[PDB]
Amino acid sequence: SAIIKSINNKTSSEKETMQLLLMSSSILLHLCAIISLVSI
Amino acid sequence: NKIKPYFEAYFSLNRWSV
Amino acid sequence: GERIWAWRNRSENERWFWEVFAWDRLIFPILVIVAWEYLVPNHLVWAVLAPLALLTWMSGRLPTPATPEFWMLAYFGFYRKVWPDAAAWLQGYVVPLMGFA
Amino acid sequence: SLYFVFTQLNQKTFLSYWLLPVAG
Amino acid sequence: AWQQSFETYGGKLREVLLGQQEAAKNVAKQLDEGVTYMDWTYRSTGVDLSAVWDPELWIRFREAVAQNEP
Amino acid sequence: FLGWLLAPGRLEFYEKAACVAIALRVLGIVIAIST
Amino acid sequence: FSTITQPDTDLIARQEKGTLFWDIWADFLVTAADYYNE
Amino acid sequence: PELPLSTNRAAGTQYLAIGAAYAVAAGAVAVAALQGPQLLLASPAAADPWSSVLLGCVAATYLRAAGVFLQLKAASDAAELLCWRHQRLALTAAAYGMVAVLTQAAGLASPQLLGLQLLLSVASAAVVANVARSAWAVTVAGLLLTTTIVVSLYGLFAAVFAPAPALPVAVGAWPGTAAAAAVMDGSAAGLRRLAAGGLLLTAAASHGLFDFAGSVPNPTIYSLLNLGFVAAAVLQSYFLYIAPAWGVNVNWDTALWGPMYGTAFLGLVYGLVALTKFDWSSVVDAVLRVACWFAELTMWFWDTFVWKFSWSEKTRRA
Amino acid sequence: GHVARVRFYGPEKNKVMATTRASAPGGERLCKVVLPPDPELLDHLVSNGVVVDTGVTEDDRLRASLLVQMLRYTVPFMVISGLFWMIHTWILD
Ligand SMILES: CC(C)CCC[C@@H](C)[C@H]1CC[C@H]2[C@@H]3CC=C4C[C@@H](OC(=O)CCC(=O)O)CC[C@]4(C)[C@H]3CC[C@]12C
Repeated sequence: SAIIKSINNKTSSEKETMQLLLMSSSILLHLCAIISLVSI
Repeated sequence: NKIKPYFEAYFSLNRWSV
Repeated sequence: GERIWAWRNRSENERWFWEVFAWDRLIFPILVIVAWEYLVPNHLVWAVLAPLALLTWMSGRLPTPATPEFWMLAYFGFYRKVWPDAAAWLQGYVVPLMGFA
Repeated sequence: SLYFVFTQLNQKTFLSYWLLPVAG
Repeated sequence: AWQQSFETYGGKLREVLLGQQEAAKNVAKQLDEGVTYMDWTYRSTGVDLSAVWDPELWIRFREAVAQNEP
Repeated sequence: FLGWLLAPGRLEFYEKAACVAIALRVLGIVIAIST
Repeated sequence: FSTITQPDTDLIARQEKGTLFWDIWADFLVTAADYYNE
Repeated sequence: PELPLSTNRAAGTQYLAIGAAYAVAAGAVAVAALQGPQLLLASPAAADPWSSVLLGCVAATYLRAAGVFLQLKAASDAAELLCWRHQRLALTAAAYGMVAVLTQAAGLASPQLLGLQLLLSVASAAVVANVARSAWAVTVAGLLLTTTIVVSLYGLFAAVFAPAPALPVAVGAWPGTAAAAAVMDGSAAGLRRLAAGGLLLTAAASHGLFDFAGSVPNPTIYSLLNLGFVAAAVLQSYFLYIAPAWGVNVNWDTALWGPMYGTAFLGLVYGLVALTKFDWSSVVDAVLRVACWFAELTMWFWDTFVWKFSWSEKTRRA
Repeated sequence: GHVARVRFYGPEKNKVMATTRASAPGGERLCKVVLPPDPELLDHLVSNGVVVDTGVTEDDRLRASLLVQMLRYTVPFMVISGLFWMIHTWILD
């Protein structure tokens, strides 16, 4: 909540863009980590 | 030196997509 | 079913575009180059030299002025990372040799 | 005699994806 | 053969070093201060090596190689 | 990282593996000169 | 899917050392045999 | 309407005679810069070393001018002043004398200046008028020369359009003698115009050589003027290289020593372009060499400290 | 007055290396100190004739740190692989 509160508070339909960016970045980070691991 | 031939050629594909 | 048959016969180009071209050869390389140049401090070994090596290793061919990769690298990397400083360098080191100061 | 278009960048590996979340 | 190169370059390097002896002992301090705290690496390369580098371990290694007490 | 890498259990595993490795190398060369 | 079904260490080792054992040494062996010639 | 042998020999005598006169004048102003600057003047402020230095630079430009006239002769062997480029170079040799009399009309500092350069330039002017009536009735080398063109023409456009700069007063510097807190003299404006005229003559010479050897008609004759185009230039620099030794100040003024050092170094660099013969694709080869070396460095750095190439790349057969 | 120099090192400059004069117990030594947030130390340092030295402090912070952090994350895998490779191939080839 503090996370979402911060990205809502600091940075015309902009908050939705920031939130979608955050969720996509996080999911992609976890998936990239797993694929890079099993690539050994 | 995997990359060298790409410069040596100069100083001197997922067939499922088609 | 009949409607899907008629619609498949008239949209082969758009189909191949959206399935094979949209991401892999249009959006992903743009995103990758812009992302790399957003990180990667404003030197030349990082903004121009290593990008070329990695691009040729990945794509399997060198970026020449005939390709969009060379021009994207040139503009973003060179013009917005090393030029605003190498400009001052040449304006303070090589232009005095010639006539106009 | 080709066109003015990019190449694939991921027919060899996947590491390039590591660049999108990080920048994000 | 390596000893043949040592015995060849030693006399040349000794005289060249004894010649100046004024920058050859401040180049020493500059090099040692740069190798102790790797605080030059960011603008040189782009990798700020000072965050994983340990000065105290290096100083201890220098003392243990200069006084031969491991 | 190093305190975890050089833990006693990992140390003993490294030692046993290296022992069997040198053993099999010298035994293979013994049977290979014996040909 | 396609990453976790690549050959692992065992199969890669088998591949490269079998290719050094079969198609460089044994072909030299065949040339030697039918030059010199259970 | 070709050029019969009469016109050929007449232009030959014209060009050879005036070029030999130019060469004798170049030697004479060379030994003038050797001994003293007031050899050519009558004004009292000619006890200054920078006057003799500029005198030697006009001597080098007169060496170049004698070379230009002798290569006019050298082209006059095959009757080759009917190509439109040779016509334009004759027209620029005319505008040379025209802007020279223009510069002395803006100010004339020596009767010897009048005598010498009026002799040469009015002879050239009558000659070029008559030969124009005669003709009318019928790689990094390029970058080098065209940059010398631009720099010399800008030096002219900034030297012949302004009366003079002003020397800083250096407030409180010996309020009596020592020439401080004064104005620049009428013994240096004509000096500036002479420098500008030499710079223009070598500018037109470079334009002629550039648009002539753009095929790099004579590809090898300029080897003579090659001498004149380079040696003196280097010699020029030598003068300026001894300029800090004489203690002459070149950093304060703009329109005098800027193009001096520029064109001198550019002449040495043309000696380089003829010395190592850059193919215009060899420096590109050095670019490729350093790019290949750095690529081999970054591939090693990657495979050693970031991620193994055996891990990143896909393997097959299973 | 028994220290000659202090040099603030570290990516956040909280540790200082201190040089002990000959007038110190034990001669010359190089000693590292981690300091508390004490807003009175700088005056005490200068007004006793100590040569203070500071780093270059690399203003960017998230461009100075990116590549070194990538290395911090990727190098352990290389160390583990190199160690195991040494034992399991450099011996029983
Ligand atoms: C719906 C949104 C996402 C926009 C979609 C844009 C694409 C349909 C565009 C973007 C880039 C275009 C390409 C960019 C450059 C060229 C070269 C250019 O070549 C020609 O002019 C060929 C002329 C001929 O021989 O007929 C035009 C085709 C092509 C492949 C373009 C085809 C259409 C593309 C894929």
